[PDB]
Amino acid sequence: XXXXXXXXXXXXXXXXXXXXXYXXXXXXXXXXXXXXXXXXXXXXXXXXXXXXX
Amino acid sequence: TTALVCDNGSGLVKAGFAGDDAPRAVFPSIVGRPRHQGVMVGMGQKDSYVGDEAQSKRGILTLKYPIEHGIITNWDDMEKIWHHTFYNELRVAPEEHPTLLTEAPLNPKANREKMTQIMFETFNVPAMYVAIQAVLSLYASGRTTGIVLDSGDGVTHNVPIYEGYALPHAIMRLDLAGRDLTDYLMKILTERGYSFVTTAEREIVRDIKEKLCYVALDFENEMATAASSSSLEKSYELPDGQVITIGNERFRCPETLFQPSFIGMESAGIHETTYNSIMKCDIDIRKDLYANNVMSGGTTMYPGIADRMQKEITALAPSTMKIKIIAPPERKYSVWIGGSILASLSTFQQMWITKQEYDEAGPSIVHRKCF
Amino acid sequence: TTALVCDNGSGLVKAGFAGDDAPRAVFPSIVGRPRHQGVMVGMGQKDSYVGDEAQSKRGILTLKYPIEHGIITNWDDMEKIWHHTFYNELRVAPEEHPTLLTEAPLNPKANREKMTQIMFETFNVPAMYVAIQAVLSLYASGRTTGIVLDSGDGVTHNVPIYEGYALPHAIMRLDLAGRDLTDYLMKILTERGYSFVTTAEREIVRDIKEKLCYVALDFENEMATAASSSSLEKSYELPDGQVITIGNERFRCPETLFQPSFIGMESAGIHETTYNSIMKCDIDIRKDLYANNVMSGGTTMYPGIADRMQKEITALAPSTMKIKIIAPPERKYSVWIGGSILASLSTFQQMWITKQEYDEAGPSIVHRKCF
Ligand SMILES: Nc1ncnc2c1ncn2[C@@H]1O[C@H](COP(=O)(O)OP(=O)(O)O)[C@@H](O)[C@H]1O
Ligand SMILES: Nc1ncnc2c1ncn2[C@@H]1O[C@H](COP(=O)(O)OP(=O)(O)O)[C@@H](O)[C@H]1O
Repeated sequence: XXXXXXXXXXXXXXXXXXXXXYXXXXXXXXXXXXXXXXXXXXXXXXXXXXXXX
Repeated sequence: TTALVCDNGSGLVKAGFAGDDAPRAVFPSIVGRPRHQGVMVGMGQKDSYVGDEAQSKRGILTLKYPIEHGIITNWDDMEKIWHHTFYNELRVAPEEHPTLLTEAPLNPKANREKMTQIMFETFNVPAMYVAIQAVLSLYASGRTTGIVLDSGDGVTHNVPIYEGYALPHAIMRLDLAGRDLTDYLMKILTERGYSFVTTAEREIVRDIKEKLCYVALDFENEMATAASSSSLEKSYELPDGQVITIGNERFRCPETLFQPSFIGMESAGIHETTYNSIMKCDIDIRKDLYANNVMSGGTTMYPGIADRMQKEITALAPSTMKIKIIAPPERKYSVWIGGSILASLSTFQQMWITKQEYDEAGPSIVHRKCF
Repeated sequence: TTALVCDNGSGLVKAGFAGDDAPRAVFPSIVGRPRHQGVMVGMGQKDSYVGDEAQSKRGILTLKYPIEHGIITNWDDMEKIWHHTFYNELRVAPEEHPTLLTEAPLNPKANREKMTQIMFETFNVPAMYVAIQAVLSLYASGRTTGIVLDSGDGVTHNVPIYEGYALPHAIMRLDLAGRDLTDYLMKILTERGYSFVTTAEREIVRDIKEKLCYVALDFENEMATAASSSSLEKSYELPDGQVITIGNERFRCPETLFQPSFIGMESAGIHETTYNSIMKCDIDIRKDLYANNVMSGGTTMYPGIADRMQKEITALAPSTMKIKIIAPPERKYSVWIGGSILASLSTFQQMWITKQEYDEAGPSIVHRKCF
C-alpha cells in the first residue's frame, strides 16, 4: 500500500550485503593510480649492474 | 617514550609494545552490521560492530570481511577497526609511538600507499614502518638463513630468506588460506548434510578446525583405516544445540593443501611449490635450507603437518642429505613476537619513516624506502 | 619426390616443403589435458590436446609445456605432437621426404640421439638432418659472415659465424627467453594487482607482449617521462572481460634483457655478452661484425631493440669504427625460411643421413656426422 521502513530497511540491508559493489568500487578504482617511483629496489638493480660487467 | 606495533596479519589482530612477551589482546577483524529493523526503541542504534563485542552480538549482525586474500577490502572499515583498537584496547594516541605495519609480501602497491597516507594523516604518528612477514619469522626463530611457510587467515607464502638478504624472484605467494578451505568444508559437510551457510555459520567451523582436525599421515592407508575403524570418527557438540560426529571429513580437509583439486587450481601444492622454488634458487645454499625449514601460523597449528612434509621432501630430496623442519609451539603469535624484536633495535631510528618525509614527498617514499 | 622441413625452434612450430615461401601453418607446441570429471557422457573423451584446437578448448584443459629451456621435456608427448602435425596439417607419410631438424646449439646429446632414434624408427623417413639455428639465420639473411642474436620462445643465443665456419668456443647460450620473462611479468603485475596464475593465464600475457611492449630508449629518462606523462600508459581489454591499462610495467619488461636482476642472474646481458664474446674472438675480423650484426625472432619483434643495442655498442665500441645492425621484417619466420634454402641445395644429398647408416650404426652416427 506504501513505501515503508520495512522496504527501505530491506534495501539498506541488501546494500550492506552486496559485497561486489563496495569491494569493486574500492579496489578496482584504487587499482589504477598505483605506482610512481625510481625504486630503491631498482637502486639495488643498478648497483648490481655496476658490479656486474 | 616507547614503541608500539600493530600486527595486521589477518585473522585476529595483534598489537603490543616493544618488549612485552605477547600482545595485550587480539581481535578477529570481523566487521558486522545490523540485519533487522531496530525494534527496541530503548536500544541505542550502533550501525557497525567489530571484535569480540560483535562475536557475542553476532546473530542479528551480519558480517563483512575486510581482507580478502590478504588484500584489505574496504579502507574506511579498516579505519573503524583501527580506531577502535587503539582507543578501546590500547588507550593510545597516535602521537605516542612509532608504529610498525605487517604486510603480505609481493602484493599491490595500493595497500602501502593508502595505509601510510591514512595513518600519517588520519592518525598522526611519529614513525611508520611496514615489514614483510618472513623477516619477523626468522628473527623470532633466530636462524639468519631460512625458508618460511606461514599460511594464515590469509594468502599463503613461500619465501626462502638467506642470511641478511631477500631473493624476491625466489618467492611464491598463494591464495590457499584456511578460510577458503573452510568454505570448501561446507561442500564437504552436506554429505552428512547438516547444513547451514552464512558468515557466522562459517566461523563456527573455525572451532572445529581448532578441535577436530589432524593431518593425514598417508592418504591411501588412511582410507583403509577409514574402512576399518570409527576411532577416526569423533563426536562433537554444536557450540549450542546438537552433538555432531565427524568421519574422514576431518582429515580430508588438510589434504587440499597437498592437493588443491578439491577446490580446484593448479599449483602443485605447498611442498612441490617449495622444492620448485628451491630448484629455482642456486645450488650450494640448498643444504642449509634442507636443514633450516620453518613453518608457522594458522594452518600449521594442525598436528602432524611437519611429518608428512618431511615424508614429501624425502620423496623429492635426494635422500643422501640431512633433512629436518622446525615446528615451534608459538607459531601463530610468531610474527608479532618477531615484530617486537624488530621494534627493539635502534637501527629503525635510522630507518623509520618520519612525518617530515610524508610532508616533503608522497606515499611514493615508501616503495623506495621500505622493501 | 620432394623435401620437407620441420622447425622445432620453440614457440609455435613451423613446417613446410622446400621452396614454398612460408610454412603451411604453425603450432604452439602447447600440450594440455583434462582437469575435471567428464560429465557429458555424450562427449568422446580424448585425454590429450594440442595446437589451436587446444587453444580454443583450453579452459578445462591444463597445459604441459614439452620444452623447457629449449630442452624438450617429454618424448612421447613430442611424438603425439609430431604425429598430429604430419597427419592433420601436412597429410604426409614419413617415407615421403627427407626431413630436417632444427636445434638449439651446444646442448645435450640426448636430444640428438633420441630424436633421431624415434624418427627413424617410429617414423620411417628417407633422410634426416639436424641443423644449428645461426646457419639458417645467415643463409636467409645472406651474409656469409656474421653474429646472430635470436631469443625465441627458448634459450637465447650468441653465435658469431665467420663465412663458411664455426667458432664453437666463441659461442654463448642463455636461458633468458621471453617465457621466463613473462612469468616475471606476473610478479610485476601484482603491483596493479590484477592477478591470476596458471598456464593459460600466462599465455594471455603473450598477446600483451605482442601489443603493448616497446623498448626503453633510456631508462633514467624514461623514468622522468614516467613521472611526467600518461601517454606512456595505454588501455587494453581482457581478451574478454575488463579493460586493463598499463604503465611503465610495459617498458620495464625488456630491460631484464639488459639487466637480468629483475629475475636475478649474472650474465652481463645481451650486449655485454656479445662484446665479451667478440673480445674472445680475434682481432682483425671484428670490423666485419661491427658492420654485420643480425638479430631475429621472439624478443626482437619489439620495436626499438636495435637502436638501444647500437647505443650500447657505441658505448662499448671504440667510436672510431662503423657500426650497424640488421633488423629484417620477417625474423620470427627467418629460421624456417633459411631451412628451406638449406633444403634446396643438392649437397645435402651428399650430406643427409640415410636409413642404411641407422641400420649399420647407432644414434652415435650423428655426432660425428652432423655438427
Ligand atoms: N586453534 C586453531 N587451530 C587451527 N587453526 C586455527 C586455530 N585458530 C585459528 N586458526 C586459523 O589460523 C588463522 C589465524 O590467522 P593468522 O594465522 O594470524 O593469519 P595471517 O597469517 O594472515 O596473520 C586463521 O586461518 C584461523 O582460522
Ligand atoms: N607478436 C609478438 N610480439 C612479441 N613477441 C612474440 C610475438 N609473438 C610471439 N612472440 C614470442 O616469440 C617467441 C616465439 O617462439 P620462437 O621465437 O619461434 O622461439 P624459438 O627461437 O625457440 O623458435 C615466443 O617467446 C613468443 O612469446
